[PDB]
Amino acid sequence: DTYLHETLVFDNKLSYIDNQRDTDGPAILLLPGWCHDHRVYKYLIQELDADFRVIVPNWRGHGLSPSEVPDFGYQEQVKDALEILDQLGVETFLPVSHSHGGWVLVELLEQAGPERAPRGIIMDWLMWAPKPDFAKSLTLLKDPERWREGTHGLFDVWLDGHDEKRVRHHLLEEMADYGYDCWGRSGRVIEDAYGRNGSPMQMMANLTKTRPIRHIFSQPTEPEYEKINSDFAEQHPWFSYAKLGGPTAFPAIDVPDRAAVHIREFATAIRQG
Ligand SMILES: Cc1[nH]c2ccccc2c(=O)c1O
Ligand SMILES: [K+]
Repeated sequence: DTYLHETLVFDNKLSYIDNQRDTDGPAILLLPGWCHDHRVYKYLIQELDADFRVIVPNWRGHGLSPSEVPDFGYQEQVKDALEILDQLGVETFLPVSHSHGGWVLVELLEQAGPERAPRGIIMDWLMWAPKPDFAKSLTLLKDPERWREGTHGLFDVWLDGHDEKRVRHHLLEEMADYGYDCWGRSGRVIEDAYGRNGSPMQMMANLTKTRPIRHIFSQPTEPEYEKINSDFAEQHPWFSYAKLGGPTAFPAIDVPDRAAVHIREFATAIRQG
């Protein structure tokens, strides 16, 4: 895109999107998951471009030119993101994550605190601890002999039987340059995050300062999954959710207008106190 930059962040050259829009805060900080980059957000960036400053960091070894890097996890993703924000002179921001980018978002909320990061939106992020199929996928990602098979199994799940042209392009073309260095790492980091924090829901509830967080998701589509979101929301005044009804696990791509209205809602709320 026109908006793509690169800067040195501690030891690493990281790319990032910044539309440099001069306007009222908060900045919208779109956070990628593992082994993809800002390209996942291109449609969402267009929905928001005009009214908001939009920043998208890419993680170590991530970007248009993936590279091998030393092992790191979500704690480092958080430090990386804040340093980029510091370099840009961004104070207040609304973080928005995709899938396991949520580990970065929640830890970012903790580290940045409620004045800098008063709310967050998490998109399509498995709220319960891994079921057998996903646990199996993580096991495959970690295997140097079966990692690609692992990614293919996830692509099947994420597409959910749909010939969704834009999401297919993202998975098959826009993730194609990522190798075992990333996918193995993602398997280890995500597996460790669940192991260490229990679940995304446990981690959020354990925040020192709880804050408005909304989970917007299209998948999984089963009633049992909606129920754990409804139950969590019943218990925690600060949590909400919305089932977006898109075909794939990538609503930022396949229902960008819907993702956008939820983001605008939270940004509008922040602007009113
Ligand atoms: C972009 C992205 N990357 C991942 C890497 C490993 C395991 C799960 C994920 C995931 O769910 C997701 O959406
Ligand atoms: K609630």
